[PDB]
Amino acid sequence: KQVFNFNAGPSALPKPALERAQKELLNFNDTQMSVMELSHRSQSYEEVHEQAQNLLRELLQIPNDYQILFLQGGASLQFTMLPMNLLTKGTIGNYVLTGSWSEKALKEAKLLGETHIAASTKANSYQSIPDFSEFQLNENDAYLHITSNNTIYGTQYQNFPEINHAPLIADMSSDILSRPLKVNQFGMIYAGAQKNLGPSGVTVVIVKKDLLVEQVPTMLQYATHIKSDSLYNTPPTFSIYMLRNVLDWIKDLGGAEAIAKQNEEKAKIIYDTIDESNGFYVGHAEKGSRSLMNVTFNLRNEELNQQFLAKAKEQGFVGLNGHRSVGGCRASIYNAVPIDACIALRELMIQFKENA
Amino acid sequence: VKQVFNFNAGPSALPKPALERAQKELLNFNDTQMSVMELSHRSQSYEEVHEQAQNLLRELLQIPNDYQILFLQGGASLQFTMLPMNLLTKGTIGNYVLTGSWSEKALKEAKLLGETHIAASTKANSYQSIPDFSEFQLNENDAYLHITSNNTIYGTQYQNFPEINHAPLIADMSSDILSRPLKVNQFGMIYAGAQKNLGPSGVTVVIVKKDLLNTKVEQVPTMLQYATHIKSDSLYNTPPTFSIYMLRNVLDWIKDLGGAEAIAKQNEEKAKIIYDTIDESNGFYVGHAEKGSRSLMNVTFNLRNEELNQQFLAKAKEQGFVGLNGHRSVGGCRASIYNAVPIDACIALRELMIQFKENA
Ligand SMILES: *Cc1c(COP(=O)(O)O)cnc(C)c1O
Ligand SMILES: *Cc1c(COP(=O)(O)O)cnc(C)c1O
Ligand SMILES: [Cl-]
Ligand SMILES: [Cl-]
Ligand SMILES: [Cl-]
Ligand SMILES: [Cl-]
Ligand SMILES: [Mg+2]
Ligand SMILES: [Mg+2]
Ligand SMILES: [Mg+2]
Ligand SMILES: [Mg+2]
Repeated sequence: KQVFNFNAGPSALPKPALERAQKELLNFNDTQMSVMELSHRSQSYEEVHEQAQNLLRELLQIPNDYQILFLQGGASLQFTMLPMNLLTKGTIGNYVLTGSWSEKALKEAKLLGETHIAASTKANSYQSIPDFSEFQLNENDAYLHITSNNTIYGTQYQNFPEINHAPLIADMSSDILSRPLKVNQFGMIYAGAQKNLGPSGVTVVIVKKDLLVEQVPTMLQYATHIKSDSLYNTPPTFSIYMLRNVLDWIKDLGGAEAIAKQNEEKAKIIYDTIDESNGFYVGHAEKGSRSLMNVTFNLRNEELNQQFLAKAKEQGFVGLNGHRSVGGCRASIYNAVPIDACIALRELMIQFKENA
Repeated sequence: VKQVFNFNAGPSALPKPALERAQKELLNFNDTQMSVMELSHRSQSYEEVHEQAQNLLRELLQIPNDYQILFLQGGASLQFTMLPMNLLTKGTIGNYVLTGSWSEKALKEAKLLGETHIAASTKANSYQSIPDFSEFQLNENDAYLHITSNNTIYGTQYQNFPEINHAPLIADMSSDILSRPLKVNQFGMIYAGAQKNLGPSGVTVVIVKKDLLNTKVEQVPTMLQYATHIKSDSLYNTPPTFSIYMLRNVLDWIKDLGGAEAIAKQNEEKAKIIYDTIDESNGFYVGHAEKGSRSLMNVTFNLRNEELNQQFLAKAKEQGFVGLNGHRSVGGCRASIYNAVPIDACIALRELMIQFKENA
């Protein structure tokens, strides 16, 4: 009954968080009701809601002048909500393209206003993060948007640019809270929970308050949610409960620095395996841009790729097929993927290479 | 432990077997050794759940084949703007029937986007009834006519639905969807946040006439187009998988009890227990709704003054009752008695109400 969950989104969750959820699923906090059966205006729910925010604040050390929002719609809705709120006439939504998710965000902005590409590694099929000295910025930028971890391509920002002419905005869906962050570098950060933080259904938005509106639908104004503490309408209460639970697990293991140590060890196991394979496995990313969250690689040809992924699946590994747009293989090693799973993957990779 | 009676208005009581089923397989769903929360929404295990939730709805409400069932995020509140964004085009009018606060919120969002009209309204008499369909002021350039089937805050409910042929009839059915049989082809679109009568928060059910809305609307953000979700079968981006799973489990329970027709029978009986208590109270309890409009889902009432209101609600809370306080905008009391609220909770409430009255 061996299963190794390398799913890319939704993804593995910490066993203690799921076990805690199971145990109190019918009787939350001695109320004799599921957390799912509580009113979102009840104090019982309100404490959970606030506890999830508090844990994020603590774990990412989010300053007081930032607010933490829990929204629905996924990171995908943020792609349009952001320009809807910030891309005012005579300003420009400026994008750094480091993968296909970058492209999807830029597409939504083009609907609503003037856009620009500050830099892009598309020509080289997104094998790296561009040098910050190469960015083309504009006086009238409304924001600079980046994708911190390029989920499909397996590359990741090592650090972030020092931007002062406009707010820096980041889609951190696939690496939020996988390492310490300097939140003050950003005007806004957003992430679907379903990779590193919890189950699908909630989006975390960390926003500089004073940063962010005539004619925008009520539900699509950040101001609505800031003003109502993300309780303007009914929030995804069970997803926020599970987010709380995952955050308690991260706190319990030592926080963002401790989880970074685990994550770096996980990625080290896979990349070392690839690098020591003498070209049998080939990583897509340039070394300097290698993601710690999604490891992308291929075998020497499509038929070996296929034989590998078939053997993987038979041995209990789940989610290793690369994104359809790029093929190959992708090992997603988000926070809750245990080191034992990556070790198992290594051992499978080594045996397959030997037996080919 | 002591008794708990769950009259919460949204999210609300779930049927125990749906929760017990979720609890038992929470760590290992369908023998995959993963939680349904840990699966890819492209996995066959998830797709099965997603398809079953749709098929159960189709069968239970008898939805026609030219309608599609969408599972969206954002709540009913997001539908308030998505609807006029897709259908309220230039030169057309969003026509609304106002029968409570939720109707006003819908209208307000359309006013942001286009020409609106009010076909009829009971706002003047504080939304104690559903207006007569004969009073509906209709326009030839209406993009749709929008109603609220159950007015959650005021406790009133449509007994039946108007025949509309000049425009699509649209209904917010958040608080009474699948509480009774429905003739879906009366409508162009029905929407409901799931958390009142269908399951957990986090997913919104939208039943849509495919040809009214499977076409691209120029200038509308991809996520805000119905077309997007119709084309991708609600898998355009990552769905709320656990919410949809729980929705499936709740729909299975409704089917297991005999479907919409059987649940309507149960719902009328529960409601009768409370309204008869009110009606035999000689004015000690006063229902907000006029009798012909009384909701079967949300029973709204007041005692003779605010002091007695507060003492009644304090006593209830002390006796284990949860969620009876009226909506903050109107005060008084509100017994929400959605599908999964058990009839012995209603009997318990009656008992409370009668001893409070006798002892006051
Ligand atoms: C998965 C992902 C998204 C899509 O998120 P949804 O919640 O499915 O909208 C957006 N950006 C990145 C970087 C992602 O990895
Ligand atoms: C609760 C309610 C809503 C709001 O739903 P959200 O999911 O909170 O947006 C809308 N309409 C009716 C009739 C409701 O009862
Ligand atoms: Cl990408
Ligand atoms: Cl992806
Ligand atoms: Cl109402
Ligand atoms: Cl309500
Ligand atoms: Mg702890
Ligand atoms: Mg080495
Ligand atoms: Mg059954
Ligand atoms: Mg009982």
